Amino acid sequence: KVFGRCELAAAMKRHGLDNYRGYSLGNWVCAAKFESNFNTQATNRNTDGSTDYGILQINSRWWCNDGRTPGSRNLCNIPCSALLSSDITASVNCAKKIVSDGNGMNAWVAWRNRCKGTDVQAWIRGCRL
Ligand SMILES: [Cl-]
Ligand SMILES: [Cl-]
Ligand SMILES: [Cl-]
Ligand SMILES: [Cl-]
Ligand SMILES: [Cl-]
Ligand SMILES: [Cl-]
Ligand SMILES: [Cl-]
Ligand SMILES: [Cl-]
Ligand code: NA
Repeated sequence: KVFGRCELAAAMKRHGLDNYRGYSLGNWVCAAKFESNFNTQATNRNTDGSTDYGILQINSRWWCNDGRTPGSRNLCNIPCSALLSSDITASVNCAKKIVSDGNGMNAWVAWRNRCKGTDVQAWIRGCRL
């Protein structure tokens, strides 16, 4: 599923991501934009052989199991495929665990490079939330 900007904002808010670990909703929408362009089915292979999955491009090296990332962990205890669903629940619950692990949203490289320090509020501007 390819989300609209305000549509994703609303789904994110409903699943408790808004100001989770102090990160306003705009941060999460901006990260989703540049990680997946709002596409729940986005996948991308990393050089090390791991793969990033879903609207927030969660990586198989640590967070989910895809059966082909030798020596990886599955800290969110989910198949990586579950992160590709039109329902964002699994991606949200995993993101909550990721953003809590010490480095905040810097875990998402696109967020650090393209969202951090910017007017993230622009991403939820105009949305009926
Ligand atoms: Cl947009
Ligand atoms: Cl915001
Ligand atoms: Cl394969
Ligand atoms: Cl594996
Ligand atoms: Cl594990
Ligand atoms: Cl699995
Ligand atoms: Cl949803
Ligand atoms: Cl933080
Ligand atoms: Na894994």
